[PDB]
Amino acid sequence: TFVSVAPGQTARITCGEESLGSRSVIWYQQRPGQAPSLIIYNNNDRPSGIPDRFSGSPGSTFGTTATLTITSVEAGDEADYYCHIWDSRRPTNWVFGEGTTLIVLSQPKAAPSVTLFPPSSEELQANKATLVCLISDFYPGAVTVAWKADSSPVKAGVETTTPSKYAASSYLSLTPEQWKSHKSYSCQVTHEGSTVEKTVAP
Amino acid sequence: CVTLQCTNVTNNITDDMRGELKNCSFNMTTELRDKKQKVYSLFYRYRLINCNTSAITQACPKVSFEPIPIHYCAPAGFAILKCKDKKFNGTGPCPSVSTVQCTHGIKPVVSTQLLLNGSLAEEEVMIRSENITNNAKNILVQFNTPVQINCTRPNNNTRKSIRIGPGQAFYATGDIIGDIRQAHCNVSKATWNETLGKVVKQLRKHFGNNTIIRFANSSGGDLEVTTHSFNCGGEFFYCNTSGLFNSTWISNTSVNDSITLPCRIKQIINMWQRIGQAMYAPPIQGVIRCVSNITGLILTRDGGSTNSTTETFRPGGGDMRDNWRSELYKYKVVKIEP
Amino acid sequence: CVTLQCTNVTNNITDDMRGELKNCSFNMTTELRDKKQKVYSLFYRYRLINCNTSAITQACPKVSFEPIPIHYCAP
Amino acid sequence: QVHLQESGPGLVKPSETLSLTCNVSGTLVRDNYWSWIRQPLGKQPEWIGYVHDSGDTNYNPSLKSRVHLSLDKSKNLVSLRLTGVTAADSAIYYCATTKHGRRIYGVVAFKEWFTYFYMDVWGKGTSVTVSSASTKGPSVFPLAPSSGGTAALGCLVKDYFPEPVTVSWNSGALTSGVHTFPAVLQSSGLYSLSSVVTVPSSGTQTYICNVNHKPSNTKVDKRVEP
Ligand SMILES: *[C@@H]1O[C@H](CO)[C@@H](O[C@@H]2O[C@H](CO)[C@@H](O[C@@H]3O[C@H](CO[C@H]4O[C@H](CO)[C@@H](O)[C@H](O[C@H]5O[C@H](CO)[C@@H](O)[C@H](O)[C@@H]5O[C@H]5O[C@H](CO)[C@@H](O)[C@H](O)[C@@H]5O)[C@@H]4O)[C@@H](O)[C@H](O[C@H]4O[C@H](CO)[C@@H](O)[C@H](O)[C@@H]4O[C@H]4O[C@H](CO)[C@@H](O)[C@H](O)[C@@H]4O[C@H]4O[C@H](CO)[C@@H](O)[C@H](O)[C@@H]4O)[C@@H]3O)[C@H](O)[C@H]2NC(C)=O)[C@H](O)[C@H]1NC(C)=O
Ligand SMILES: *[C@@H]1O[C@H](CO)[C@@H](O[C@@H]2O[C@H](CO)[C@@H](O[C@@H]3O[C@H](CO[C@H]4O[C@H](CO[C@H]5O[C@H](CO)[C@@H](O)[C@H](O)[C@@H]5O)[C@@H](O)[C@H](O[C@H]5O[C@H](CO)[C@@H](O)[C@H](O)[C@@H]5O)[C@@H]4O)[C@@H](O)[C@H](O[C@H]4O[C@H](CO)[C@@H](O)[C@H](O)[C@@H]4O)[C@@H]3O)[C@H](O)[C@H]2NC(C)=O)[C@H](O)[C@H]1NC(C)=O
Ligand SMILES: *[C@@H]1O[C@H](CO)[C@@H](O[C@@H]2O[C@H](CO)[C@@H](O[C@@H]3O[C@H](CO[C@H]4O[C@H](CO[C@H]5O[C@H](CO)[C@@H](O)[C@H](O)[C@@H]5O)[C@@H](O)[C@H](O[C@H]5O[C@H](CO)[C@@H](O)[C@H](O)[C@@H]5O)[C@@H]4O)[C@@H](O)[C@H](O[C@H]4O[C@H](CO)[C@@H](O)[C@H](O)[C@@H]4O)[C@@H]3O)[C@H](O)[C@H]2NC(C)=O)[C@H](O)[C@H]1NC(C)=O
Ligand SMILES: *[C@@H]1O[C@H](CO)[C@@H](O[C@@H]2O[C@H](CO)[C@@H](O[C@@H]3O[C@H](CO[C@H]4O[C@H](CO[C@H]5O[C@H](CO)[C@@H](O)[C@H](O)[C@@H]5O)[C@@H](O)[C@H](O[C@H]5O[C@H](CO)[C@@H](O)[C@H](O)[C@@H]5O)[C@@H]4O)[C@@H](O)[C@H](O[C@H]4O[C@H](CO)[C@@H](O)[C@H](O)[C@@H]4O)[C@@H]3O)[C@H](O)[C@H]2NC(C)=O)[C@H](O)[C@H]1NC(C)=O
Ligand SMILES: *[C@@H]1O[C@H](CO)[C@@H](O[C@@H]2O[C@H](CO)[C@@H](O[C@@H]3O[C@H](CO[C@H]4O[C@H](CO[C@H]5O[C@H](CO)[C@@H](O)[C@H](O)[C@@H]5O)[C@@H](O)[C@H](O[C@H]5O[C@H](CO)[C@@H](O)[C@H](O)[C@@H]5O)[C@@H]4O)[C@@H](O)[C@H](O[C@H]4O[C@H](CO)[C@@H](O)[C@H](O)[C@@H]4O)[C@@H]3O)[C@H](O)[C@H]2NC(C)=O)[C@H](O)[C@H]1NC(C)=O
Ligand SMILES: *[C@@H]1O[C@H](CO)[C@@H](O[C@@H]2O[C@H](CO)[C@@H](O[C@@H]3O[C@H](CO[C@H]4O[C@H](CO[C@H]5O[C@H](CO)[C@@H](O)[C@H](O)[C@@H]5O)[C@@H](O)[C@H](O[C@H]5O[C@H](CO)[C@@H](O)[C@H](O)[C@@H]5O)[C@@H]4O)[C@@H](O)[C@H](O[C@H]4O[C@H](CO)[C@@H](O)[C@H](O)[C@@H]4O)[C@@H]3O)[C@H](O)[C@H]2NC(C)=O)[C@H](O)[C@H]1NC(C)=O
Ligand SMILES: *[C@@H]1O[C@H](CO)[C@@H](O)[C@H](O)[C@H]1NC(C)=O
Ligand SMILES: *[C@@H]1O[C@H](CO)[C@@H](O)[C@H](O)[C@H]1NC(C)=O
Ligand SMILES: *[C@@H]1O[C@H](CO)[C@@H](O)[C@H](O)[C@H]1NC(C)=O
Ligand SMILES: *[C@@H]1O[C@H](CO)[C@@H](O)[C@H](O)[C@H]1NC(C)=O
Ligand SMILES: *[C@@H]1O[C@H](CO)[C@@H](O)[C@H](O)[C@H]1NC(C)=O
Ligand SMILES: *[C@@H]1O[C@H](CO)[C@@H](O)[C@H](O)[C@H]1NC(C)=O
Ligand SMILES: *[C@@H]1O[C@H](CO)[C@@H](O)[C@H](O)[C@H]1NC(C)=O
Ligand SMILES: *[C@@H]1O[C@H](CO)[C@@H](O)[C@H](O)[C@H]1NC(C)=O
Repeated sequence: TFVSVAPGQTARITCGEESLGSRSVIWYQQRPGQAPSLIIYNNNDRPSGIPDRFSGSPGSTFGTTATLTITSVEAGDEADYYCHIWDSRRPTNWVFGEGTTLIVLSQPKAAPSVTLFPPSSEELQANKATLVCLISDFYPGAVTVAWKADSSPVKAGVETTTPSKYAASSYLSLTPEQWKSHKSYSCQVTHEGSTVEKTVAP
Repeated sequence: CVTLQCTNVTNNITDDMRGELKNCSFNMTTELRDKKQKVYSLFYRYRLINCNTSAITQACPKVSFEPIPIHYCAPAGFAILKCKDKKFNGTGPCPSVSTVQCTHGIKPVVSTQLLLNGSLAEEEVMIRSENITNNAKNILVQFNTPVQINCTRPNNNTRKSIRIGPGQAFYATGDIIGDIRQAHCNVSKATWNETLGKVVKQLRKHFGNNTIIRFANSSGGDLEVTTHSFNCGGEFFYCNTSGLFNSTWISNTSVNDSITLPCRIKQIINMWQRIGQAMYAPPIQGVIRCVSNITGLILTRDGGSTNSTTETFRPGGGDMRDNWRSELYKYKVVKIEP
Repeated sequence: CVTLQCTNVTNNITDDMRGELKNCSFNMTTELRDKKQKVYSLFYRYRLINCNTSAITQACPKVSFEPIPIHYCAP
Repeated sequence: QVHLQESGPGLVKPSETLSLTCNVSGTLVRDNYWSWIRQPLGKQPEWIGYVHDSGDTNYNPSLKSRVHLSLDKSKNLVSLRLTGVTAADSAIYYCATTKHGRRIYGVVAFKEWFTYFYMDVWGKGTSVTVSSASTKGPSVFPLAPSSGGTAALGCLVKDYFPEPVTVSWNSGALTSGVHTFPAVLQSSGLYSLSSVVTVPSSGTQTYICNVNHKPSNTKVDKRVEP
């Protein structure tokens, strides 16, 4: 899942099933492009190099979920976080709990440039068609992209990049007759509360 | 009680534990004619299995079960003689007879092997037997001092009494969790050290002149006979009793850690004769510890030889009347005439 | 007392009377094992409804209920 | 410093055996528990198993019949083999050092005692893709300019395998206005990417994209015209 927080504030992340028996929960921190790295063991113990901003919820009250709390959050804390649960009434867990992405909202307000290209004549001559939606110069790096055929949502053929250092791309694969059939197709980019749309037609 | 659709909470396993306690699913007449609803049921001891040919279920909205002091008095024109002699041979010479109208108040403690609560000896430890030669006769060993026994059963059950129908009154136990180990207990040993030493002392100053005394566990039988079957408030506890009887006492001379005993809670007990089984159906709450004073021993002797150069003693009991003789030992109702 | 298959004698209506008394149809264990017969039933107060968690039915062949003078004396 | 470095083939065909090595420095392998862990793209980590020279060793039950873990004391390394691989086994694989802890209560709570493991040192990881492609060359198409006085302009690099592809403009004499997007891995298991430039709309300079795909020895120069 996702958890967003402002710098200096407190983040909380929930992971794993509700407790049944006595618990030892392990927490790991994994930065983008890096190997997983740890955070906590034995519910609230920290290894060398980990500050006391990071704390884990006791392996305690039955029927509750393990939580990792990070106080005074900084941008360096932005990462994926995973738990590994040891519960006296459950089998060894060989899969870590589902991860949570921590977003630290440090900066506002850059708006994306969008450009929308129709299929090229050459591609059409190759009996293929691709709509190309280029998205750039935006921050933060969260957008969602949707495509429309006339007014109808596209259910297939859409491939969209995760943005990086932001820029992102979306491609709609169509047949030439699909392309020629409809009045228009639209690329809709959703960014920071607003949605920018561009349209293209034969 | 017909058939039970039970399952187990074990998703990985060692020691082939199975379970004494099971949380189960059922089909239950609620209201009207022939409707059912899915209902939780717990059985203390997979499908079927039921009960054997009788089941009374106690439960009830307002009840409990803790022994209450009951005094026994003599009527009009009657007295009760009372031997206040500290050293009584049980069949025998008693110098001080008194006459009370009413007893001090006796508590109805239902247990085997040990007396819990009960009364202590005024002077020293006193051993008592109806026939010291006959090994089939019980030996009520009364203590001048209590050996501790703290019993914590931290098993948890949440009370749900569904009143769905007029004639029907159903409970629902087996909610929540906590993974309690069975039901647990302890006996505290320092007392048990001195007391057992002194007991083999009394034994060797009575019938046992020169003999090494050994204590093996229960010889076998019904769960009420093999374990120290007692109650912590209406549930029937059964305790592995090897921890109490596993010491060989050397005739030559005498010879912080506490003894921890494994116990089990039962709902289905067999009262009376076989007229019916009795169930305390909704054990309410959880984490219930009963601290008790070990006031006793009921023993039966293992008939041995004299070539063994040792005497073996085993826990016996069963007829609670023996427990009352162990309590009603200083009362005999008598009547007066001119 | 399980469920009652009741109807009303109102074929035209004012004041939304419904009824305190209802003449109803039922399914009743008569003799043997699991046979029924259609039976009249009245309820003083549509389907179901029954009774709430107890019903003793007095009836009886020879009874009635009129207060009878009872004297209280000292021993 | 304790330091682990994983190595492997990078690419494995379906049904083949994956063989990975974890080179260890700063400690001796006999003196640690070692755990292999795997983590697929976009997913949470999935462990693999732990091994110790003592024989105190255990494998993820779901992988039980296919996995083998070993320690090599002479070379100071830890090894993994995984047989009969499929696309489901594609992931980043990590070698780690696994520490053991116990939750211990009063004897009244003996049934609730248990041991737990935590992975305290990780390698950088080795990427394992189980796919079936020997090679595939890209198809390159121009993205024609059409429309601030400025227009965008590009090249589409479609359906190649594996990564990477390099794209330049005018042999390198155009690096500004240039944006080469990261490739998308399609459901076909092929990659595609695009590169764009922003130029003044006014018929001077010529615009050519140069695409090179080294794994397939493919180089294509594509002129992009209105
Ligand atoms: C039947 O007979 C048998 C023997 O034959 C007896 O068996 C005993 O059973 C009891 C009941 O459970 C046992 O008690 C548990 O013991 C656990 C292990 O304790 C050992 O290791 C601990 C270190 O963790 C050590 O401290 C203990 O020694 C201490 O006590 C002795 C005296 O007994 C003393 O001499 C020492 O100096 C120690 O005292 C220190 O520590 C104390 C706290 O433990 C302080 O109060 C004291 O000031 C001093 O600092 C012993 O060597 C132990 O972990 C368990 O404690 C748990 O659970 C308890 C509830 O069951 C709860 O009351 C405690 O607070 C504690 O819970 C906290 O910690 C656990 C994990 O430790 C967490 O999961 C909880 O969430 C909670 O966390 C809080 O504390 C954390 C740590 O401080 C902290 O991180 C967190 O933030 C929270 O604040 C039990 O106490 C006993 O061990 C068994 N005996 C034997 C021989 O094995 C049995 O008694 C007998 N039955 C009867 C009826 O008599
Ligand atoms: C004792 O042992 C027995 C087993 O032998 C076990 O019995 C359980 O009893 C409890 C209580 O009766 C049951 O819990 C309930 O389950 C209800 C059904 O949940 C199932 O289906 C869910 C969706 O069902 C909807 O749609 C389906 C069709 O798809 C339809 O049939 C249903 O009627 C309903 O419309 C499904 O979500 C659920 O699976 C969830 O949980 C599992 C993990 O357990 C997870 O893997 C899934 O991903 C998913 O998250 C399951 O398959 C459920 O509706 C009900 O929930 C409502 O009520 C509770 C409160 O009671 C609320 O908290 C909740 O918000 C809802 O309002 C409830 O959870 C359980 O199903 C029985 N288990 C079995 C095997 O039958 C007891 O657990 C044991 N007791 C102890 C002490 O251990
Ligand atoms: C076995 O099962 C049994 C049940 O059969 C179960 O019994 C529990 O026993 C424990 C310990 O006694 C109880 O824990 C306590 O619960 C107290 C009551 O909590 C309830 O009400 C809370 C608010 O109550 C206030 O206001 C109400 C009126 O609104 C008033 O009646 C109260 O008197 C009080 O003024 C409420 O917040 C709470 O719900 C919380 O938690 C649930 C999840 O459990 C969650 O869903 C809610 O959103 C909410 O977060 C609940 O409804 C509670 O006051 C008390 O907390 C104080 O003490 C603890 C320390 O003991 C402190 O940590 C805490 O900060 C408070 O100071 C405490 O938590 C529990 O209520 C019993 N459960 C039941 C069903 O009765 C055992 O747990 C089980 N045992 C084992 C071994 O597993
Ligand atoms: C054999 O000898 C042993 C002793 O060796 C003795 O063992 C007793 O066993 C019985 C039955 O199980 C116990 O009776 C129960 O006692 C419960 C606990 O009572 C104590 O604590 C009361 C309050 O406790 C609450 O809060 C505390 C924290 O403060 C918490 O720990 C508890 O869990 C609970 O939440 C306290 O009020 C009480 O003291 C009262 O009584 C004394 C006199 O006895 C008086 O001096 C005080 O002023 C006060 O009035 C005590 O300290 C208790 O909760 C429980 O009561 C509930 O259930 C009963 C029905 O069983 C209801 O009638 C009642 O309304 C409640 O719902 C119950 O009374 C007893 O505690 C054990 N005693 C000891 C010392 O362990 C046996 O009595 C002996 N057996 C024989 C043959 O008699
Ligand atoms: C079974 O079905 C039958 C039909 O088959 C049906 O019969 C009804 O029986 C009831 C009870 O007898 C009748 O109810 C009464 O109706 C009276 C007449 O109302 C009509 O005229 C109203 C004005 O009349 C006044 O002025 C005229 C001159 O214009 C004068 O001669 C009259 O004497 C009188 O002074 C008129 O307002 C009314 O229409 C109103 O209601 C309709 C909706 O129903 C609405 O559309 C209109 O806009 C308007 O609001 C109607 O046209 C009426 O006077 C009388 O009301 C008085 O008494 C009641 C108490 O009984 C008070 O509550 C009220 O305040 C007045 O004091 C009463 O309502 C009804 O007329 C019969 N219907 C027909 C079609 O004839 C039964 O309902 C069914 N049930 C049973 C078991 O019989
Ligand atoms: C749920 O599933 C989990 C798995 O997911 C499973 O986990 C098991 O948990 C149990 C309990 O912890 C483990 O049992 C113990 O295993 C110990 C290790 O045994 C292995 O190594 C043995 C030799 O080791 C000795 O020598 C080495 C040097 O080489 C030294 O380092 C060691 O420390 C030790 O001194 C070896 O003999 C053994 O293999 C034997 O058994 C297999 C069949 O199982 C057979 O094929 C072999 O030929 C051989 O006979 C194994 O490889 C072991 O030492 C330990 O035994 C001692 O304690 C027990 C009491 O606990 C005594 O009974 C016994 O006499 C010894 O004193 C114990 O058996 C087990 O290892 C886990 N399984 C795995 C795979 O890790 C659980 O079973 C499931 N249940 C739960 C709830 O967890
Ligand atoms: C109740 O349901 C179970 C299946 O869940 C079935 O086996 C059993 O026969 C049913 N009992 C009744 C009353 O029909
Ligand atoms: C008790 O009485 C019996 C005979 O009835 C005797 O054998 C035994 O020695 C007596 N004990 C004492 C203390 O005299
Ligand atoms: C007691 O039992 C023994 C046999 O065990 C017997 O010899 C003796 O006569 C018995 N005493 C009495 C009073 O019956
Ligand atoms: C239980 O508590 C009593 C005091 O209340 C103590 O004397 C006894 O030693 C305890 N039992 C054990 C086994 O520790
Ligand atoms: C407890 O007693 C039984 C017999 O009643 C015996 O078989 C068992 O070994 C004993 N358990 C322990 C822990 O000694
Ligand atoms: C009793 O203790 C002895 C050692 O003194 C041990 O060999 C034996 O196994 C124990 N018996 C039981 C049943 O606990
Ligand atoms: C058990 O005995 C001791 C003193 O011998 C006392 O402190 C404790 O209260 C006793 N328990 C009971 C039931 O009175
Ligand atoms: C009796 O018949 C009615 C329909 O007339 C039906 O709704 C009801 O279920 C029946 N009752 C029984 C006993 O089957």
